Amino acid sequence: VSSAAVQWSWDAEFEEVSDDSPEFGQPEIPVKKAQGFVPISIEALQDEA
Amino acid sequence: VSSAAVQWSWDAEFEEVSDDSPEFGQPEIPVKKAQGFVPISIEALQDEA
Repeated sequence: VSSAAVQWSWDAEFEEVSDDSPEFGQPEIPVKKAQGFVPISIEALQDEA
Repeated sequence: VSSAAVQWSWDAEFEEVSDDSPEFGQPEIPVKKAQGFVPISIEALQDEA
């Protein structure tokens, strides 16, 4: 959730106020994945060191 | 022995990975020979100090 402040004002006596309702925003963060593969022969596993 | 790292990827769902087996190299250093020679005469070997 993201928002801001309320905007005041220097007013006089007997004067209406200004509508100061703030606004919002929703930041969104999708999640992604990465990959990596290594195939190897049976002979290599039991021969190489 | 030398080689390089393995490549990764950002993949979507249900996507086959690609084989990423690194390649390898064999650095080799041969050994060489240097020589020198100087002849002297018998009279020279007897006279000079």
